[PDB]
Amino acid sequence: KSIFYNQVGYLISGDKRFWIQAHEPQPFALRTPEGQAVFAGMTKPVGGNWYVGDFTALRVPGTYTLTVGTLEARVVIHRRAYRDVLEAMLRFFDYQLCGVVLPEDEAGPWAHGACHTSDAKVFGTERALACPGGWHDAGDYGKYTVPAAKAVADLLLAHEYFPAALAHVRPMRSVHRAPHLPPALEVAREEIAWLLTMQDPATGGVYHKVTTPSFPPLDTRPEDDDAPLVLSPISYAATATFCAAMAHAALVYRPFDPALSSCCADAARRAYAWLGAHEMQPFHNPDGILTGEYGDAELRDELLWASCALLRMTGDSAWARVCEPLLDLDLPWELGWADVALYGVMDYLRTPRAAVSDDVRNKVKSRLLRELDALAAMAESHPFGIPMRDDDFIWGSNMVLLNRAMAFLLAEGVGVLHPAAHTVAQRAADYLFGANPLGQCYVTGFGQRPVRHPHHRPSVADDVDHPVPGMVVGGPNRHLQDEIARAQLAGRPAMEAYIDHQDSYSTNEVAVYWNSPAVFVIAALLEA
Ligand SMILES: [Ca+2]
Ligand SMILES: [Ca+2]
Ligand SMILES: [Zn+2]
Repeated sequence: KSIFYNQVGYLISGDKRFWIQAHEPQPFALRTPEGQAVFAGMTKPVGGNWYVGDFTALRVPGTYTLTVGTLEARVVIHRRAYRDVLEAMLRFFDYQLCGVVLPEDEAGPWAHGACHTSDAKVFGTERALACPGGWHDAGDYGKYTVPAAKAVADLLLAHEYFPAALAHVRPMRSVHRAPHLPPALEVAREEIAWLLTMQDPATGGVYHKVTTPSFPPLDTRPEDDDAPLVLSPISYAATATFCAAMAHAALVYRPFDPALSSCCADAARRAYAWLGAHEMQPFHNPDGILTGEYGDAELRDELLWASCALLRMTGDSAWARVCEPLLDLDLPWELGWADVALYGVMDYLRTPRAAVSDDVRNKVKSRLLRELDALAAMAESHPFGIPMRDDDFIWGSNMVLLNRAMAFLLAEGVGVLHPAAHTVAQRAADYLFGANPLGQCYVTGFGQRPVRHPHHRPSVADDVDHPVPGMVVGGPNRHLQDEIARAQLAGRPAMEAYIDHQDSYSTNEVAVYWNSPAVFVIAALLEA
């Protein structure tokens, strides 16, 4: 028996919900710490085990004691409830920084020295080049181009959608170059910078990843990882995904860093030149390389995104000839890392409408709305109001949820205003912060049941008891895709297929592209 709620808190002007397992309505009260009832209501069935208590009408800020039946809970209402968790979600990218000293005054207990500072050998050859900076991808120390592109795209979109909300947030500012950019762009730049080093000059092609041949033990501190670095071969996926991220960066950084902006635009055009002279061949790990593959068989949604990004970057109507036939395809319109068509949809919809066929544009917006309707229909049959169903609870189910909430919010910028856009965004935050069958807050160092044991090298390696805060875990994975999950979570419903265990990498790992949609969604909720 337990009350299920958003354990970070609620916005004064936001919807306020709690969940309980019950088979009957039942009264509830919210109280000041001294015990005085301030709000009273009745619970409502959402089926089957689940009942819901709505306390949206309570607009007074403060800490409240929520009581229903014989259960009690600590509830926080604040005009800016999600500020701290937002900062921490953004600061995570700075905690992931490679090849740069993280001082104790910024990083606290999780401070460390500049790691992976050696040059990397181009696979097969005897050449070696520096690819320093950027982010450790996930629980490991690999730096992969494809998932990196999603991470930067999300942070750039977050800045240009919700700059005011991100302004209240502070990164590891002293680690970064001065003058200091807005928090989202400041963080994203390190990664845009690492990444420009990943492009082969005299080809324009981009190396798929820079990793050690295999994973170090879960014990390895960032700077005890002294295995040689290798650059896996140039891939179509990495090149096209690089092209779209750089063309995106070229636009956004224009008023902040003209030199970076111009450098990214030229890098994007060179990458697209490579795509036109090469074959859409899926990446596979070369022999001897055992790290994260980030493979993918479909590369048309990558070409789509790369084409639409250059369409918006240039405003040149000539790009629409390439983009629009690709937008017709029955590709899933998703937000990566493998299926990136929706990013292309967004750059095309945000392109000035004069440089674009208005007939195709209406079809694209019509398909987007119909989808949003499909996601809305899922949300209204789910007890927790999230656009999910059992089969969606796969590896990184939290990202699946966050991307879908992001899709509702992105669409508001292109004239597609779905009525459920903001309740879904709130329900997504609630679920992520504890409103789920496990009562589990899926972010490290937050809520009343925080993630304690993430599959995260620096968190496992250190003698620090608490993990790096602000890390969003993958979430419930029905496919039980690691030994711990198999032995422990067999036969439980999809939403309970999670264990806070450090060896459960398929349910409890972190990722740079799992934090990036979280930053977008939380920044959306903060900006009213
Ligand atoms: Ca793809
Ligand atoms: Ca620790
Ligand atoms: Zn490193």
